[PDB]
Amino acid sequence: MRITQGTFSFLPELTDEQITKQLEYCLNQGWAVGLEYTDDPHPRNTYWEMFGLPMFDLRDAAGILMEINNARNTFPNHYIRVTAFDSTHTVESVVMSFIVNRPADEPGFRLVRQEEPGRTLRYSIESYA
Amino acid sequence: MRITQGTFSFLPELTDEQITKQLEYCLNQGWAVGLEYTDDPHPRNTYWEMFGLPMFDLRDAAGILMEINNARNTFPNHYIRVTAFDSTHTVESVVMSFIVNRPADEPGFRLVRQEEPGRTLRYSIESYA
Amino acid sequence: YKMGYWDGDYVPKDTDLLALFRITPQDGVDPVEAAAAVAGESSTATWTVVWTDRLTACDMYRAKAYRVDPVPNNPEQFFCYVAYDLSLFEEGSIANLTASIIGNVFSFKPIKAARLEDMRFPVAYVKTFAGPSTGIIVERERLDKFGRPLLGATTKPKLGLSGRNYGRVVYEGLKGGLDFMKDDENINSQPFMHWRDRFLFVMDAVNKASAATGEVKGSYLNVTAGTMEEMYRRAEFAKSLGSVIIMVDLIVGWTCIQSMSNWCRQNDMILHLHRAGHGTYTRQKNHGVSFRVIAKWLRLAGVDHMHTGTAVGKLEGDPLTVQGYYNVCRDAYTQTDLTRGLFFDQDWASLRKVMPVASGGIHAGQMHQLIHLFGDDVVLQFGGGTIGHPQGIQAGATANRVALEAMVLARNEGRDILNEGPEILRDAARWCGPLRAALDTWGDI
Amino acid sequence: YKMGYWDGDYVPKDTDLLALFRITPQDGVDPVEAAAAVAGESSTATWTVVWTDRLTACDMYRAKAYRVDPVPNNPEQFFCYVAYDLSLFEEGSIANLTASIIGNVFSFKPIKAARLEDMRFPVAYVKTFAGPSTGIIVERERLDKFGRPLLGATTKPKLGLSGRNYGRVVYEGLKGGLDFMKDDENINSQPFMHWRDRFLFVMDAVNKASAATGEVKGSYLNVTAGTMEEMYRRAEFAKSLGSVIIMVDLIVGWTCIQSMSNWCRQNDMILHLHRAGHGTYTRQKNHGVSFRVIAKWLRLAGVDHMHTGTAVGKLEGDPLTVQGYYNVCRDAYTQTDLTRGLFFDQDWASLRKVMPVASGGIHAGQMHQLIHLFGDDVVLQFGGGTIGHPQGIQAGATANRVALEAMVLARNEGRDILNEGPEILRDAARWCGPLRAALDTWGDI
Amino acid sequence: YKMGYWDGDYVPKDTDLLALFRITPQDGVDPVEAAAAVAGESSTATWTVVWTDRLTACDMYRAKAYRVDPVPNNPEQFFCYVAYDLSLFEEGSIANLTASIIGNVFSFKPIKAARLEDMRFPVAYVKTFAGPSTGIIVERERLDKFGRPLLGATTKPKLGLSGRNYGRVVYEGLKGGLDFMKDDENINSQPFMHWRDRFLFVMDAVNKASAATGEVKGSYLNVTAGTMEEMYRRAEFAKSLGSVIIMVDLIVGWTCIQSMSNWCRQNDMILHLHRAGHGTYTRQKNHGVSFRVIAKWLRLAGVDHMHTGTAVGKLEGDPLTVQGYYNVCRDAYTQTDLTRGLFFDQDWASLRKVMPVASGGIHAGQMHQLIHLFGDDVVLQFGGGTIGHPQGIQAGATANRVALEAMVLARNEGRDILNEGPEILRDAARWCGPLRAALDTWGDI
Amino acid sequence: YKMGYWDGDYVPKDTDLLALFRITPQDGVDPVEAAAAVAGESSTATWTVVWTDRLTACDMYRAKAYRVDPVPNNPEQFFCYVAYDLSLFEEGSIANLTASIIGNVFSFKPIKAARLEDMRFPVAYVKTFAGPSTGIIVERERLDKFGRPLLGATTKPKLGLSGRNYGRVVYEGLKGGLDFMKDDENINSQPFMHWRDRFLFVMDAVNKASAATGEVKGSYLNVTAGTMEEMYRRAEFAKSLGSVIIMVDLIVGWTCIQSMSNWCRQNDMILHLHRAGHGTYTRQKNHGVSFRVIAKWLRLAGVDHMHTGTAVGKLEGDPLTVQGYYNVCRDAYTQTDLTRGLFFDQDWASLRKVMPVASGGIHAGQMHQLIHLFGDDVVLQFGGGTIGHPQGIQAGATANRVALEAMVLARNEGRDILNEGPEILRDAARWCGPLRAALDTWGDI
Repeated sequence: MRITQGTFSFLPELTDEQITKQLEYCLNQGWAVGLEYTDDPHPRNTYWEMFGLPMFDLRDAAGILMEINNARNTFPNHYIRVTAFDSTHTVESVVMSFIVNRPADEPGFRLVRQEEPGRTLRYSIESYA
Repeated sequence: MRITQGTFSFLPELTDEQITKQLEYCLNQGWAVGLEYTDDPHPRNTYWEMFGLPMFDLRDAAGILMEINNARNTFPNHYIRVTAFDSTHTVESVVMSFIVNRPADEPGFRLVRQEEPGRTLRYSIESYA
Repeated sequence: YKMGYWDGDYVPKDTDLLALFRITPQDGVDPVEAAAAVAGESSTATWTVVWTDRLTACDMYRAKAYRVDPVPNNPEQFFCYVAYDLSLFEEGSIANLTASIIGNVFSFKPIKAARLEDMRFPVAYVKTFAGPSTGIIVERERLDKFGRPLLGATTKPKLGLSGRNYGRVVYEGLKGGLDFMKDDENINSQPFMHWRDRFLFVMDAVNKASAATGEVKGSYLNVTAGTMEEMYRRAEFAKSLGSVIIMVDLIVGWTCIQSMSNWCRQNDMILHLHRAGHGTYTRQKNHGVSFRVIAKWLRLAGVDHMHTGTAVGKLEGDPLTVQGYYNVCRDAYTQTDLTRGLFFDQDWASLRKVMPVASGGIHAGQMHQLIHLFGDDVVLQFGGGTIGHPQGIQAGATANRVALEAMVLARNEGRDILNEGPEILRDAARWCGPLRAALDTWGDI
Repeated sequence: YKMGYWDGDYVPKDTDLLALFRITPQDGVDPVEAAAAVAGESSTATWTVVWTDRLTACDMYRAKAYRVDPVPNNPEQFFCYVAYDLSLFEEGSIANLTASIIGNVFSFKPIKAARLEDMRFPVAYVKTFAGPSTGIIVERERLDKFGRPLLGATTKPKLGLSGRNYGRVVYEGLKGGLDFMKDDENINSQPFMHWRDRFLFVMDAVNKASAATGEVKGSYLNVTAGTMEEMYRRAEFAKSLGSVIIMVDLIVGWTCIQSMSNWCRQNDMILHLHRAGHGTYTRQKNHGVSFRVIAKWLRLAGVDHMHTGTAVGKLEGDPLTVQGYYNVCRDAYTQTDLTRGLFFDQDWASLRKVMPVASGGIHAGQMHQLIHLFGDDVVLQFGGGTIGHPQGIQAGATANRVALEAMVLARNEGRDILNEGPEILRDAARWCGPLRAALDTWGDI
Repeated sequence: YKMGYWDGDYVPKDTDLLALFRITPQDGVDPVEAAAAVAGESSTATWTVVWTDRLTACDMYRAKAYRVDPVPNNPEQFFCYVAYDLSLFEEGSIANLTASIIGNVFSFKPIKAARLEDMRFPVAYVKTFAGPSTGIIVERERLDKFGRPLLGATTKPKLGLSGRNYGRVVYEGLKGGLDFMKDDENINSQPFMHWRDRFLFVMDAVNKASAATGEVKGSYLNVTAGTMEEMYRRAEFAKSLGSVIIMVDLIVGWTCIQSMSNWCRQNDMILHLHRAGHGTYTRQKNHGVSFRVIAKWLRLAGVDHMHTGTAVGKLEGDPLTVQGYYNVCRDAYTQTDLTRGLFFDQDWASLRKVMPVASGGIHAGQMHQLIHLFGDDVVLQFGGGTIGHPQGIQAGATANRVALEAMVLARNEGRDILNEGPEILRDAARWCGPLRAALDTWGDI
Repeated sequence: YKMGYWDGDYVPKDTDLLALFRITPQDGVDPVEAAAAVAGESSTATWTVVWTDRLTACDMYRAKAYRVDPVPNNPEQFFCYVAYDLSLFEEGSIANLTASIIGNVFSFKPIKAARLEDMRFPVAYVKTFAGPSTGIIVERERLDKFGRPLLGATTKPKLGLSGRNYGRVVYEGLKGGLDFMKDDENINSQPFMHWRDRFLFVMDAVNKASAATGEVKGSYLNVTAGTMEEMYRRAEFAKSLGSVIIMVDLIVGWTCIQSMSNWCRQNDMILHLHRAGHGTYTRQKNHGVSFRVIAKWLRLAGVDHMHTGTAVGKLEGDPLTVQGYYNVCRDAYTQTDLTRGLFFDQDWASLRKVMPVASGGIHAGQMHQLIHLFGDDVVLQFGGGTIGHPQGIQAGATANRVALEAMVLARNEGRDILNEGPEILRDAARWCGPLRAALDTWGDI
């Protein structure tokens, strides 16, 4: 039970020191960094809620890290993530999770099985919230 | 209200003495025995959670029985079952339930009835948990 | 005839079809010539000589009769073995198979009676058929039911009930422990209850049952109809409603069954075959075709469930002979067994196994016998014993279910199923009210 | 059983199905109870009592056994008449018909042997079937062949020839006077000659023959296959090539035949039925189903040609009994005739008549007998007698044709076909070289 | 030949196809004439002169051979560059491309050996192909997996398991961190486990895995079959079950792949290509076709995943050369690089990028090497290393996953992936039991 | 590897697949282990041990390597025989066949080079393929051309002509005696002449030719395209115009060919296969796949014409080896012949025979050699020799035709085709102006 919906999510929670290092990596590559959050971590629930506009030309990883902690405070019981956009084709290059909801209520989302004709099933993965 | 998802499930709960007898039967036939558990006893929820690897060449039914009780302790509020695999075509030969969730909350799973065109219904059987 | 249709020392090739007849020639006719005549009345032969076949040459394209043995305890009757070359049969066509083999040998007067006892299919030939559309192993995995025969009953009310009430009969039975419910013996879609309505209600019942027991349930929705168009029409509706199984009547024909089998595979359906009408030729041991052969054909055709026999438990047939039938259905490689009527070794080239269905006047009381004679892979079809149970169908179901459950547990422990059977059943009945009542009504026999 | 399945003084309604069995009960079993058991083992019955049928009420939805008579010259065997209510059968479905009637009566042990001798179909029921897809009258009008039996042979070479050579055999036969040519007994499409190629060549032959004789010609292109999809595929190709007739093997099944019949009607095709394999149940007069019944069913199904029998001319069956079969095919209203095995009066409610096909060891020499026994509406299928003719197939054809032509003319003049037959044939043979040679080879028998 | 197939100072047009061969002429044959012969044995040429081409004029419709250079460290072998005019090729047809270029040059005796090393496709030509049906960028967005190579394993049990057990193998792997699971190397639908059943179970596993991890999961359902009809039939079923990815075997053919690619685009599917069998011609560096070319064609065809190579990590090929292959797959504009075997600059005119797949004897231990050699856009296909993990498949998965996760984090921090690799892995293994065990078993090599 | 993939005294079963490789292991690698590694790199194997296969058990589902013999006159190279169980292959699927057998053995580094020399297909397996869609016998019967090799040329103009002029080239050739005309080597439908227009004109030519010669004529309309949809689209148009033959390029893929073969059978078309591109792997006798194997596969696939080789007449291959290829195409039962490279006895279970096509630098002068080496069943494809004839194509056609006609007559008379060849040709040329000119230009070589 743990949402593995992100790079580094198979490792222990990143420390602000590690996060800053990553933030630097992105900024060094010239990537716009954004913060997002949601209570519904559905596999492929693209379009999480934006926590402020992407820190485009913010030449200070520390500045971003600030907003991160700020977000964790405003939304403790929420999943929060950093996303890096490449301003050349506009695509995501890195995405890792920071704050995760209280012991991820039930990462074993309820798997709905609608019985279709034959032995086929029409599934519906849904968070318990 | 009682999940009849297993051989012998129409009889009273097996005693460790009875279980050992069955375990012997399997081992005598040279079948790999495995233990599984889940909280979602959906009719045809294949792929229950494995409680340790299958006791392949464990020439002692007692050893398996041990792991069983061990499992019941770790997962009391769960359904647990013994499965026997025939290492010749790899198929299940026997499967009986041991520990059942607290008075099976509601074996009368909620039957969902999606109203399809005509008088046809698209059902969805779902446990209350 | 005879001139070139008999070869005493002909060694059958591994790529040959072998048919073993029970020829009963007329008083004054040579059995050998008869055997040769058999070979002639089902191939490139005729009563007189023809010049057009000069080009043909035939030879290989001729059925060569070889073995001709006397019948034990019955003269005037003889076992004739004929060999047919592989190239004489159309691939994956039972209709052509039957056609070529049978020919007009059964109507040839010089033979008073003739019966087809067994056949051998070369692996090369067996491989031209897809075999069962599901098979035992796969079926069990769709059902999550392992190490125990399956339970089934029949919606007895038949013509005189409406869909609502009919579906109820199904719900009660399945919930009570039955794994399957069968549409009454002869109800396809008569002027009273339309098949669609019945399907809707039955499927509602099956679903309602699944949600009350927590296991996969089903009902052999009879799809048998007058034309392939109707049959497919009903198969498709059955499929749409989500039925795991379907039912077809043998009378429909070899070609229809093959089409239905193909359909089921491509639609993930279990094909239950109801052998209604077979008795017309599978009854008299002197003329006709032995059911074991019919069983082989049906397996090649692709049937998933096949009524094989009760064997001693009820008026049907001899235990061993019935086991021969059961073997034809479940063997990976059928070994010759003259006691069980198996005359040839049949390699099934990995074709999926067929689920036998034991039907007839049976009840919980015989459990121990059945379990011993058939084992786990068999569908125990209880009729009157379940439906006619004093405390309703659901009760009858629970009775048979428990009787089965216990008998298996006991059997697994090693207990002598046979001798201890009655006791084991009594022990179960002791705490199982419905079983008690079941035994009190339909006890020993 | 018996409790409510037998009514001694029950008068059958004009809207009832009547089945007449030849029950041979076990030594020590009451024939009456047996009759009642028959009624029970093919409907809303069982060995024990069931409560669910309380709602059902059944009564009308029960087969009521009435007549039970002793069999002449053979005790221990009895004629049992059962009545089934019209509402018990699905409309236009032979598969359901057979299912309901036969049930499991033939496998019920208390009966040593059982045979279905005849049946009665109420006009109300007969009307649910379309009947033959063409019929005698219509067929003759498509053929421009009136007042004479039709001529047919078989492409004897079989497996051992190529399409080119096979088609030739057809061309020779048809041109020589044959009205039809039949694909060899068991060649569907084996690994040597593909059905398509054969169809192309055969149709080329048929056409070539038509242009050389100036009359409509045809060849029963066998369309029999393993699945309905192949069968329709071959039917469609046959149709595309312009064939007036098609052929199907009985073994295919009642449901396949019904579909093929429907197809033929909607595609203007004549459906020739080859009764291969029937002997398995239509041979022994004590168990099985009498061909006359099979013939009735086939007519309801919609077959256009039906192999009925040679009758005395060759080893097949009894003349009168064969005439019973012929009657089932050509009667507008079949009248009861115990000598010809006809137990019930059958009104065919205007269903088109079926063309009988006389097949077996026959030849020109028997002409006079055949013409006398069958008349004009019959297809005389000559095999070896035509193909094996000393001067080739075309010669054999001309022989049989002339033998027929003359025999008809003579018969029309009033001459005693029977007695004068040999002379009439000699008179014809005198100027007909091929006939002369035909008689010299296959003379009297 | 030669007379008009060689032009020493011919300047290739931007609208020309360029093929670079490695001609090894026979001892005594002029390399120049050989080059010219190449141009002739794949176009409007012949060994002798023809008058009909007078009308043709050809000229532009001729392959003009230009460059002919000596091969470094190996005489008797020469690099021949040929130019083909754009109008000689059919639009969007790899089959025609291959046909025209290869011609019969590889079977022309005067050449002992010949190998196609590289090609150049004009933007005008590249634009006639749709390219990949998904591409890296789009794929990642469907997966929500960014900035890290993808994880994949193989359902190793293969023939000897049932659908239930097979699907389990898939569930364990995916849940343990694998992003993808592959159908075993050669199982399409053999006589034991039917593809449908397997698809049902596998998809059940994939779904079950997604709900336990909270991320998009998938399994390369092998859709490879004998005919396009089966292939599409399996593709459609895969689609119906909701699979995000499909798998096809190279052996199927260029034309089949193009059809499948088109299908995937219009059905939103990722097309995984398994390069089984390529070695027959992509192994010997003196005869055949270099995989980089095969890779270019495959990209034009529209494949989404392509097995490119392990590169040093295992017995497959040279690191740089493998990077050449990887470049062909991921470059927006491939720049000439003689060290990586890239002889021409290839503008991919905005065609979506293909995901390389690193397969072979690899394991967590090599992580640092792989990450360094390939980077983020690659699917790390671990076989035995994952499945054969001491604590089961799920454990092996977690091992590789962690090994990957950590290695990326570290690499991002700037740490020398190469040198520090072992340490980084040890640091991770320290808290990751499964990784520890993974390294203990499959350590350094 | 090796642990269970090698069995020195394993006797292959008649229901086993046999693959004979020419393994060239690395200097320092045991040939035995190599053979075992081959068996492992194409089945249920891996480099390390896996626990999941414990359930699998495999054994039978493993390729067992048995024979390992030294190669005559060449050490470091060894013949390895591997046996694969029948149940490992999908029915009627060459794609799966190739996949399973080849696996990744050709890319396994421990082997420097590896080549597939021959294979054995059990009758049981051969029977799962339909084989050729027409075959020699049937083809000749559609053509009315017997006892003589067939004549064919190529529309040489290629890209540089319009449909009108192109069709003319076809008319001239066919009228002059050619039995067939081939679309130029690489013209599918390039930006200049649309395939439809070409088909219209070519078919006009073919028809015009038929009416001028009085015999069946045809042109291998190339139907090769980028996707199956186009291919079928062109096949259908070709069919609609009434073409007796079609042409497909090998490069299309095994699966496309199988679909096309199936199509042709069901549409009565002859499928001509152009082996373009095979040289990439069928050239080097040390790595790749021998054409004889490719030929076996193609026969199983259902091809009707197959380019086999000129054999000595031109630069292609060794006479005997070429005869091996020819045997694979025309044998009813291929007998082992080490001189012709035939390592296994192959029973073709009645699959129709394939027509070989001799192509290359040939001309009338070699007639006697060809007739002697190949016989009647072969299509003599003359290119430049016909088109480049001094007096036009029609003349070239007549030349080759006469050269053929005479050579056959002479050969039939018994005359030594070889030695007397030149004379016989001179005798014919004497009265045949065009032949005279043909010999003067392309004489002895």
